[PDB]
Amino acid sequence: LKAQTKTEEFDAIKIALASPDMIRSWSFGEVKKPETINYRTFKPERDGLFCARIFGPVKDYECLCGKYKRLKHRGVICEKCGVEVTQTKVRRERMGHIELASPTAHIWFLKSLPSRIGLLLDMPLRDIERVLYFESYVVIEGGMTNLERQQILTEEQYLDALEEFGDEFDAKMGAEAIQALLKSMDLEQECEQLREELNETNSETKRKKLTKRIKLLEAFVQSGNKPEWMILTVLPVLPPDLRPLVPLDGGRFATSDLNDLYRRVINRNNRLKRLLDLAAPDIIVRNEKRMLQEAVDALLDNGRRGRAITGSNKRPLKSLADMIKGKQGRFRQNLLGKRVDYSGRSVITVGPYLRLHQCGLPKKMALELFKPFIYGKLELRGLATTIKAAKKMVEREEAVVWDILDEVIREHPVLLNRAPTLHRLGIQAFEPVLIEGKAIQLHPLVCAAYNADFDGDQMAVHVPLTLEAQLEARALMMSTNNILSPANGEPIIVPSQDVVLGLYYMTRDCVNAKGEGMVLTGPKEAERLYRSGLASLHARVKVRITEYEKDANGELVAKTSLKDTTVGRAILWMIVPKGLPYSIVNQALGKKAISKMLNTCYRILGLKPTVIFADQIMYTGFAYAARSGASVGIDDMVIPEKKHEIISEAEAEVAEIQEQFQSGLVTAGERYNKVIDIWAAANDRVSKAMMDNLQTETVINRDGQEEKQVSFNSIYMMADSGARGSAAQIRQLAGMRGLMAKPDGSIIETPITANFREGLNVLQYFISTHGARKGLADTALKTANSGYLTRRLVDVAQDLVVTEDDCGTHEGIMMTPVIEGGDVKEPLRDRVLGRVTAEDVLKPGTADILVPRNTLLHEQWCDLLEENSVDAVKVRSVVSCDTDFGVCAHCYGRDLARGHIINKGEAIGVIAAQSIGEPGTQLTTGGLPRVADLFEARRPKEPAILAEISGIVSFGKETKGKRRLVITPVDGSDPYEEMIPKWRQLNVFEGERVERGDVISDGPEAPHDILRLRGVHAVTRYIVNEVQDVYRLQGVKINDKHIEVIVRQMLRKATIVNAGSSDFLEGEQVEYSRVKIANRELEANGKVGATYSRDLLGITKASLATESFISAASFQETTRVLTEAAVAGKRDELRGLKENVIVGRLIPAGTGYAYHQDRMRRRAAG
Amino acid sequence: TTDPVRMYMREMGTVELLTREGEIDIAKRIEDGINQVQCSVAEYPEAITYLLEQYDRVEAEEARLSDLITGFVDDPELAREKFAELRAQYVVTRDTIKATAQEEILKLSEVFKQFRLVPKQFDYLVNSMRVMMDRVRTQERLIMKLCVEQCKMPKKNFITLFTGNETSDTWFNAAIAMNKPWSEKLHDVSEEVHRALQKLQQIEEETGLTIEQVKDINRRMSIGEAKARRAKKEMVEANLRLVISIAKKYTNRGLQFLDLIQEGNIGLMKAVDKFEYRRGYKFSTYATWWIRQAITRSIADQARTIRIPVHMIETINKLNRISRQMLQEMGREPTPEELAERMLMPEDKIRKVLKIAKEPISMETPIGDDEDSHLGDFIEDTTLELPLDSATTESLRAATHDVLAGLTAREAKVLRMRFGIDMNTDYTLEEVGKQFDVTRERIRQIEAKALRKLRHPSRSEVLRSFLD
Amino acid sequence: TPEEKLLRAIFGEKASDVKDSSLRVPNGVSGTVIDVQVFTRDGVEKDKRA
Ligand SMILES: [Mg+2]
Ligand SMILES: [Zn+2]
Ligand SMILES: [Zn+2]
Repeated sequence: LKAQTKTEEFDAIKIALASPDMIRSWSFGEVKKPETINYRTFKPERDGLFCARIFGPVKDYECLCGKYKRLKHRGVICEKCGVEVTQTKVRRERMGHIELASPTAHIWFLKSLPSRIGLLLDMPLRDIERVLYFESYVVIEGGMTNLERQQILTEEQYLDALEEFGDEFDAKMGAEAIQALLKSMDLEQECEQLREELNETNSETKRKKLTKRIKLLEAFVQSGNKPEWMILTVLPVLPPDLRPLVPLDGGRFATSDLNDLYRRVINRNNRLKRLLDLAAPDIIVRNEKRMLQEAVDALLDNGRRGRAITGSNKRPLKSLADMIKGKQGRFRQNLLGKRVDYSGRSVITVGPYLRLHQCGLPKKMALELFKPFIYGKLELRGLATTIKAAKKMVEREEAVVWDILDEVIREHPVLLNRAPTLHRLGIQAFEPVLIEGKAIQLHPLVCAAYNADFDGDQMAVHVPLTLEAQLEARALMMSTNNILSPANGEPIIVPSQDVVLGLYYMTRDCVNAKGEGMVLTGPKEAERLYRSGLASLHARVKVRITEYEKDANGELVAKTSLKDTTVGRAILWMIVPKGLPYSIVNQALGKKAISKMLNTCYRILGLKPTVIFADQIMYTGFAYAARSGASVGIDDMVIPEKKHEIISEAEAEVAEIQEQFQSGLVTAGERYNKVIDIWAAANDRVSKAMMDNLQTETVINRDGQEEKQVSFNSIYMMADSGARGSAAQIRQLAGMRGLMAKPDGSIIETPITANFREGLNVLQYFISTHGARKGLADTALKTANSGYLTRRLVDVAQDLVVTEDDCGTHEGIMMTPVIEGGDVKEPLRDRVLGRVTAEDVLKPGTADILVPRNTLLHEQWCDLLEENSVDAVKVRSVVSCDTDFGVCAHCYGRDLARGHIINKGEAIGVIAAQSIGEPGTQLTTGGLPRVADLFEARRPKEPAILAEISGIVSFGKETKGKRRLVITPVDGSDPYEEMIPKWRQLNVFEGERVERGDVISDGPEAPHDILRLRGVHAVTRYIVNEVQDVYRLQGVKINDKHIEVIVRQMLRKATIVNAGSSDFLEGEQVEYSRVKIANRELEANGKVGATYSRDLLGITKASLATESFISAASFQETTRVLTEAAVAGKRDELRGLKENVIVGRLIPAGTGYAYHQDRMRRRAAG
Repeated sequence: TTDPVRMYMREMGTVELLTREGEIDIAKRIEDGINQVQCSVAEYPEAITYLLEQYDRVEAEEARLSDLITGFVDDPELAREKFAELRAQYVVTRDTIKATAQEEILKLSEVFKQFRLVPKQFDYLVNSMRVMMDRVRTQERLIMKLCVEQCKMPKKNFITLFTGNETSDTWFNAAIAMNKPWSEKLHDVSEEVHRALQKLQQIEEETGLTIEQVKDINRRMSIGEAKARRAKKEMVEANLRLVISIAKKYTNRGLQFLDLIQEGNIGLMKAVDKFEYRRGYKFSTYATWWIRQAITRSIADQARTIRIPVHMIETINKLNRISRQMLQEMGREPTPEELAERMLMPEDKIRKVLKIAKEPISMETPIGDDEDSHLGDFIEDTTLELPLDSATTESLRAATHDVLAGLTAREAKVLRMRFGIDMNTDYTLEEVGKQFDVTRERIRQIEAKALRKLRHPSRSEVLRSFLD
Repeated sequence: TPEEKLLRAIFGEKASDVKDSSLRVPNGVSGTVIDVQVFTRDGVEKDKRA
């Protein structure tokens, strides 16, 4: 079969230098004139920047002169003025060129930081410019006379050398010279010479530059680029419509800046041509050549020399490099981010009646959004004669169209989005419910995932047009299909505030209430007792209940008994489906327990029952909360009776310590700490006074004198249930609030003795202001900081996706409880949950396999491990996975919005970065910058040092600025001696043996060491445990998985040590390398396989290296990326996410993973 | 420091300003140089005979007097009789070549030197000479390379019998029998050399000069040309400072500084070309007008994004002038029609002229928020077609195509013919008559019923909804 | 185009040489007109209403 010669569907892309003839291929004519439009008839002047002959017809299918106006005539080139009549779209396509008199340097290859022309010729930059400006002569192909090949000469010297040697010596100046140098250059011969010299001399200064240059040369040879192409003969002109002159209102015109630039390049060029036929003196044509050089530079990339300014406007005109460039790099898919049809937006409201899978949609919005569907549906059933009549119908808003819209809305999900999108839950699919009014209604249970308050936040709607988008939205992005945070398996649909206050007030008990002590057959007549007003919602009562336990084999057992409970719990039991025990609702049902209810329900009955369950909880919560009549009055906040007295006693302490400072018994500094300390203790006292009083002071009577239970006071119920408020905020309401801090960071020794229930005076409020302003500032700044972190994170991971099924390695990390100094700052069950065992684990006895080799550990397995005393489990991690260019699902884990093991093809990198980034707002060394330091690997300020090698060590030489430490291994060779400055207090015992990786001093240690000395598993454990400390100290739950994938991307690269295939010190992919020595281990050389050393690269550094240049061209510096790629002729195969988004095809993951796979195998095949 | 403004000022500053005496020296040199080429042109027979053959075309109405001579030293009658003089001196000198000729060949030049040629004509002559010398060089290098390189003969002995002859067979056929080591080798290539000698000896027939003189003449010409350019260049290099001083006036007129001084430099080049020192006009103030002329004349043409004719530019300037005084003179500013009476023209043209005179605004002008929103981002495409429309076009085809299948095959054909429906162009009702063989009014009747059949609704309810 | 020409032929409508730029009330906003102003270039005849 024949491959093709026309439009099929391309794969990859290639980039390289452009030949003058290659540039001429694109050009459909030479622009010979600066003229744009005629100035009266606005038609394009022929042979000008805007030309119908060269580029294209002004109007669709019509000749310029007007001879052929008929749509039939198409391939006709008009005989008067040649214009092939074709759609005006081709004026946006066809390019052009300009033939330059003198050669010209391409600014991108001259001024790029590693100047390409400079290091290709092994010539300095300042010299090349000195030659380009005609400020000196340079030798070329010197022959055997007096002179170096690249030597630079002056006026007299060139003259003297010419009198001495007339011929067999040649020198030029200007652009023609550099082009002559590059053309004469034979790269192959230069390569050979450079290889020998590398071997001979050993110096870091020499061979660093040496190896860099040799790589460039051999790359450039294989590239196919010929050095001459760095000097421009022909200059392409951009199609006219991409820099349009289009008219405006009032008859004014507006045009792109490129024209002003392009115009210039023509004129000077043309002038130079004229100046050749006039035989001008050297001093002029040289100046003209320089001017042409300056003009071309300004066109390509402006700002690397003079920053030329546009006509009549100070602002420098934007050039082609600035069109690609920007913030950041390519706006074509940078923030922000292109406009999209079939969308809308508005303020959002509640709609508690909604099921969790739907949302209220404004009528008008749905009409304008589905307009084409409505048109198509109207004439399918025949309610509209034709599409026009259908338009007129919906534009008339005839009553009949509303029913057709209910049809097209029914099964057709819509996408909802909020402003700060962080994790994937920022967009969720809902079923449209037609709603009168202009406001969007959003299911309350989802308000947690969006972080959307109702204080006027707006949301955007998107219509999923194609069928695949409907099924993607329904089966992936649907609300009910993500009920669980991807960061941790806990439900993110957890009831928020009003609902949880309802259930708290529902299952609670007072001491004596209507119906106390009686007995009822079942919840049905329990509700009947309550609703009729006979029995109180909370009263201790025995009722017969039937609970269920599925503890049989896939089978629901039933058992009935008399449970001691309240009326509310009895009524609530009606909601709990089937196999859940009554024990879960028999408690007080706070916000914490009410979440684990939904969680257990999900981990037991599955998905579907949990959804309907969640809905019911919301509905019953709102209803019963409304019945409860909860409110907040001014008398709901009870101040301690002893407050003023505590203040007075605390006031005596300060006057006691003050008297000690007047008499000098205590120093000034000691005083400050002292006074501040007594006030702090006082705050705790008032806090723990009002807390006792507020919490238990309801003191009530059942048949006797008194008794006391937890208070039914409104504000306490709010804080206790978990709805809203906390001991800190409550403490500010009743007890005194804090000790504020003056701007410099000190804390004022006269705290705020009043609170919000009382008045704050002038001073207290003024002092409070700083805390407020720093809070708002800190949050608004930490918000921005958080976002930036997620950027770096998604940049360094991204393309990481689950690819293989099982890589099949026994390798993994040891998962133990965090066990910090006390008992269990976090258990083992949470660390190992949802992960897979590396190898079978023992009972205390053995030949008894509890968990068999690699098995997903679910709730039953974790409880079975807890029954037994097992303290340690080794677990497979994404960092040790043997699969190259991805992670095997067997090594990852189950975690998802669903409880099943991770699917094949889900993109884990994005969700990992998102899971880490979203909570970063709540963080505050210590804080979010501490996290950033960790992921960046940065060596600390005053680091420790670890023993390089095991064996007995001692101190050697003397004080030069380092007092050397000499290590003596038992069997092995001694020679390691490290230079340690001795003015840093040591730890390591001068007479003791230290294992490699021991403590030779104190202070933090660089993770580079821990990777190098202790090993990969050690450093990954260090990162995860340290970063998890920061988040968990703030109360953020993030599973260790995501952190582990970030770590794997950090160590992606390693530096070879030995040889036998590739170069010695090259940093290179451990995927590539390991796959290369595993391929080399057999066949090839018997084993020549080379040893490497795993490396630790910071996230921002490791993200720098990416095979695809289109991806790199996005977030990095565009110019450098494009040049550095363009010289080597690098061929981008796509294969990644970022690049495919730019080019606009299916992402090689998720739904698209099937396609790319099917395409990837078709490639490199027959 | 780059910034080409600097590398010019410092590059030109080396050339030392000319003394008032030095100018005349260079100008004297110029006179010598050109007159050398003029005399060298006067010494070419074909240059004369060509001029003769050209004037014979002028009197035959095959050309015009303006395309040949610019006048002599010191009218159709005067031209005719002067050319007769040239022709007269030509026809004597031609036959006297039988040694003594030189005295008359010298006089033929003198009359010919009175003719001031049109620059176009003169260039073609010199070109013909240099092209003729290329024609001579072709044969010179052929006969040389066919001996030295091919047949292995030294150049040392090759030039002995060449100089002075290089035509007859004295060198070719009489030097091969000399029995030198290079002698017997010349026979192999003889066939190829002697046949190529035709054009070599033919040049002396056409041009009427032996290969001897042919080198000398245009060599002297070459020297003069070189001297000319040498002196003229020299003058220009001295006067760059004047150009710099003049261009400093036109800075903000909308062209770059170096653009100005370069166009002005071109003016100075022309100034040297047309300068005659015998008139006593200082070279500074003579070049100033030309340089100043070049600057302004250049600024008018290329300095705008929309090129405007000169009178338009001057008109615009004239308006500014009035607006200046009248701004404060009137205390407000002249009304849009105020400057109109002051200006000559129809005076309503102020609006039109004032509009096209405006310079277009940069499409990258940032507007608002400082955000990447730029003026160009807000300009919608008006040449596109909305899909909600395109959809109705594709439907209307199916519509008219459906309703045209509801009629008789001839009504469908006749209506598809009378309009461009699925066919190239459309056909006049007379054309339709010729295609159907039943012609004129007959066909027209059918059309009515066709339109009539779609008019009264069964058909009509579907097609009526397209008009709004 | 051909079929538009047939359409006008059947319904006999003369397609105007002037296109309609008239200002019409934005979609959805509804109110009462409380005032009207007409500014005219000097020299163009003010219409009736003006
Ligand atoms: Mg808000
Ligand atoms: Zn034409
Ligand atoms: Zn794996």
